[PDB]
Amino acid sequence: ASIRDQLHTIVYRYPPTYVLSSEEQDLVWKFRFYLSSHKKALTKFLKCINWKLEDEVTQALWMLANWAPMDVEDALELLSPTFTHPQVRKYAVSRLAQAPDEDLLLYLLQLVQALKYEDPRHIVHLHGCIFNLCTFLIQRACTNATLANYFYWYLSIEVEQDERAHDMYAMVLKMFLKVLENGNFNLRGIFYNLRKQRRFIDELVKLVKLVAKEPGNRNKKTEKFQKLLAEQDMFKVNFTNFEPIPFPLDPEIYITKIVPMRTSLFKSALMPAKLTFVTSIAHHEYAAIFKHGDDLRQDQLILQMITLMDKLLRRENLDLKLTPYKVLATSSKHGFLQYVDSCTVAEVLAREGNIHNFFRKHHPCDNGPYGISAEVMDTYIKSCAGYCVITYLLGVGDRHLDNLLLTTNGKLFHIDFGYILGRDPKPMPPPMKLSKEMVEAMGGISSEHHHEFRKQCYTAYLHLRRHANVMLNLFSLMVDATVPDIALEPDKAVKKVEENLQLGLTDEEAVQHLQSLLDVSITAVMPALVEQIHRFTQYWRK
Amino acid sequence: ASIRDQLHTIVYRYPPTYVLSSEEQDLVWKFRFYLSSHKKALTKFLKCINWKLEDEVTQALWMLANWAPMDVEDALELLSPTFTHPQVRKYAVSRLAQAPDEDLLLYLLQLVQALKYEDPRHIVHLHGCIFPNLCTFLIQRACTNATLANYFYWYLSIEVEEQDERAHDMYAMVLKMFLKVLENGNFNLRGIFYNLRKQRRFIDELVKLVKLVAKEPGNRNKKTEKFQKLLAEQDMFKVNFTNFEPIPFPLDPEIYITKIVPMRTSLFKSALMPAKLTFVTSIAHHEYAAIFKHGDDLRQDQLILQMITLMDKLLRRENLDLKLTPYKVLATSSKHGFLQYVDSCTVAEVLAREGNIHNFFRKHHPCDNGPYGISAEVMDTYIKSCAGYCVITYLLGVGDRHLDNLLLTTNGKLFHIDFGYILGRDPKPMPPPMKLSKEMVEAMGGISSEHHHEFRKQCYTAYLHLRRHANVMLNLFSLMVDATVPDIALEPDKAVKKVEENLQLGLTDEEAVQHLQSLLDVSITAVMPALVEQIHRFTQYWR
Ligand SMILES: C[n+]1cnc(N)c2nc[nH]c21
Ligand SMILES: C[n+]1cnc(N)c2nc[nH]c21
Repeated sequence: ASIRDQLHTIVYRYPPTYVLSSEEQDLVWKFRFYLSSHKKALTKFLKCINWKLEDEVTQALWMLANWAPMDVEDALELLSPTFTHPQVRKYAVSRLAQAPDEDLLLYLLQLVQALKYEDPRHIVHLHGCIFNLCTFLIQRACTNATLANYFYWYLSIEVEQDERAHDMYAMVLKMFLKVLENGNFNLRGIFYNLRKQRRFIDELVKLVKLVAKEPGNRNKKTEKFQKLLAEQDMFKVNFTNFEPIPFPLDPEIYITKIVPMRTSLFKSALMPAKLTFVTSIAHHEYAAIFKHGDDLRQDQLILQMITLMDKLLRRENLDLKLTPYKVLATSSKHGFLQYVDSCTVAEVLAREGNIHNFFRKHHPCDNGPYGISAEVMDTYIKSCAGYCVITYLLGVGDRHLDNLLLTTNGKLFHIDFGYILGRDPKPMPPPMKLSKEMVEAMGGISSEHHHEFRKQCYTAYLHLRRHANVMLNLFSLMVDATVPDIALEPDKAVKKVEENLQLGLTDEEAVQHLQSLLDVSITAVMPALVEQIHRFTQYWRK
Repeated sequence: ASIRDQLHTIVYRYPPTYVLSSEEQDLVWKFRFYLSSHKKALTKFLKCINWKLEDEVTQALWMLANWAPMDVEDALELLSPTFTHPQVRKYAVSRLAQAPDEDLLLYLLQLVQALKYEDPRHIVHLHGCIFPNLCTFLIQRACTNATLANYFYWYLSIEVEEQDERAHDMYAMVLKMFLKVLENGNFNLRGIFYNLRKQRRFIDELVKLVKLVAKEPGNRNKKTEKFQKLLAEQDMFKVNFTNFEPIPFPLDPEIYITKIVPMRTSLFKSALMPAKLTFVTSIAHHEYAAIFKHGDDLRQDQLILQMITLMDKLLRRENLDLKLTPYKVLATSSKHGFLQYVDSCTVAEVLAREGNIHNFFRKHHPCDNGPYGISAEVMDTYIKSCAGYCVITYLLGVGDRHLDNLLLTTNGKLFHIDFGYILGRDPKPMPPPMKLSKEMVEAMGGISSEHHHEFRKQCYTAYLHLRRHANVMLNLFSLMVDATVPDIALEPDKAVKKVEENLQLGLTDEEAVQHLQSLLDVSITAVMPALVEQIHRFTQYWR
């Protein structure tokens, strides 16, 4: 029938997550033989025939083999725990094989997690062989230098009933380094580079340990810091100059040396340092942060997430001017974070009671809406929208004016991500996090900009909804991940992101929903709208 | 061209009211000769022509004669004051003539208002013919049907009683003519005249009695005991109240009276105290009751009721039945009136007599299973009565709503009453733009109910439907510019713009629902105590 097609159109588009109708699950089977139509169908297909054990399986592998080629995201689902079978893993891996390197890089983080899934036998035999997914990751790590660095750092962290999963990761990392040694010139070139990175990290850790060990005023500890860096050959490789190393946090950039005098130390109780590095070429300086206190895996997942969303949005050709900095954690309790010149909002307010005066110093225009360049305002509005919607989907907690930073450009971003998926020290939300100052920085509900802001939020939300599947699959693979917040309710953890997505709603409904949350959050923050609500309560009483 | 049609379809649906048309009328004209596509087009076509060239008028006139015939609702615009010219007005009347009596009756109230616009010399000449076109039309029809005669008579009578000076004389002449046509006419015309005479005499005695009751010192009970005695006292008055010669009730000509039961008569709580009455019906003793108010001008409440009745009619046509109750008012001459009495209990009474609304439905209609041990239909009718009213009071700007002021019925329905404050006039400083007591929201089961969600959904569909049918509502309001309805009279012009603004015709539907959703959200948050606290916590989070 022609109508059944609309109901099929329904199933291929709607879920990445359906359990629904393990009775209808075979109606698809009946029309699929002809409607091996397009890519998406196949993932849905595999979910049901597999439940029954045996003769259908052999028929299904043929069916799959002949099926229109799968998109990559299906493959991420195929690598998940749900399907145990090897051929489908093989198929999923051939899809990744088709994927370009940059794509692996984003996905890559989960793929390392994906290794936890079978088969150990595939791992044991490769290991036994020198003394399928794992094999593929290694080969492609060896093809690309940047890829190899990230692969290495992720494995080093996993090795640093989960004891058996550790064991496996250890075997996989060690093989990887061994193939590089046995390597032809370029592999070995990468290998030596990895060894060089590590040595350096270990030296910077040792310096930090010794900086922490002296009790002090913050200034005293910066003074001490500058002296240790300046001081030569007490530390295996001098810090004021060393052989050029490609930054571990960013492979593309090489570093010759740090600069001591430039380094300043952060207000946070456990104190990360800003360091200045020099690029191998043209004496560019790179500024990074080196944090000593906590495991950064959580911050980095969020950052990968943001990156993904921005990418899709830009592929949408909405640039919300998201400013997603790279984060890498070396070990649990050391990491590097990109640094972008920025002022924390609270700082701005101490420096200036208003954000607009703050912009006014940097990009003033006379016919400009407010004494700001029109384009700055637009960029500010967009960055807020993007970030409200992203935090929302991600259910980020603990926002405060120290947490959100502003650039002279107007981009707005969030710095610190200790609380994910709604976890929060405080007892209530708001679900949408906006300072009063930021809404006044928009010029309030009356203003035209604020309306543009709201408008952007909805449309961003609508788009992300469309690419539901990628985010859910990536998360599907963070269950066993060791992010503190996932670990508490891991099973539940995937559902929370999907709840925020509200995929159940038709679009108009979805926009309405987000409008709702916007209204609550804005009214709460503004003092004038709170007073108006009180007059309305007042009205029914008498 | 191909798109031009679309700009024009946009012009045709969107407003009936707009002065918007400026260049558009000139481009539209070129197309008028080629396509009188639609009935709607005719109203749009009419707008451009008359002021300028007189010959231009001849061309437009020929155009209209063969033009796709106008819908009755649009015709009303024509009787409206903005269009002076005699030939178009004749056309409006011809369109009304085709209309069936019931639709004709619903509008009847406005026509009397419209009567003001037709030139008096047209009316003076008709008077001239009898004593030693629309006005003729109203009388001709008023005569053909008794119920129409009755309504026409009461509306005119209210108007006749002492700028106003010229309009009073006009109405008086029309009435005198209508009465002379009936006495003169045949049997039915005479029959109508006789029944009208009975109605008139009956009310007057009814009024004498109410006046005696009011003088008497005492609280309500002392006064009701007194009222009970007078009806029962035969022969104090011209009419004997315990029995009479049957009279068509002014509220329903369809039903005669014949009796009143003194014992059944009560009075209400409200400030000037209306009696209930009962009568027998002319047939098999079935009672009727109505109310009867001694203390103000009902005109405003009747317009509002006409408005609610019509809106309900439109929604039923769509097939939304929100179980509205559009009870009947007529005024008599201002300061008496009647109102149909529907059995109901005011919410405040319901809360005191039974702790909460849920308990109240539960006692009358209890089914252990669903949803609240309250039979489902009742819940559904309560949800629907609720949606229909917030939307309708909101469009109409009904204000001064209180618990004393809404009612329930055993059946579930909710409705309003006593529309003294209209069009955003309020005795208080604020809205809320939507009127929901907490008591009512709890009745729904609060924010997450299938039922509360159901109510919001019902409101949205209702809003959109009314949005589509805006043309009729605006035309009727335009017709009561000169209304002598207090709230409208404060600024006559603003009244029409205010109902229109509430309408949100500019917005796209997706936006319109967002706009309505917004108004509902502030209104419910302020009403519920938990939500206010949630907001306080959110304020607390930041600073
Ligand atoms: C400027 N900046 C950028 N990224 C961070 N993670 C950060 N923390 C403090 N300041 C910061
Ligand atoms: C109780 N009651 C019922 N129906 C009415 N129309 C009315 N008006 C005031 N009170 C009322």
